[PDB]
Amino acid sequence: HAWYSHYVLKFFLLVFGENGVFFYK
Repeated sequence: HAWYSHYVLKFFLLVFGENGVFFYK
């Protein structure tokens, strides 16, 4: 059972995604 496990994954994907999208030439 996990209802708040997607928030930590969705928020991380947004912050981790910008780290790669803002550093790939």
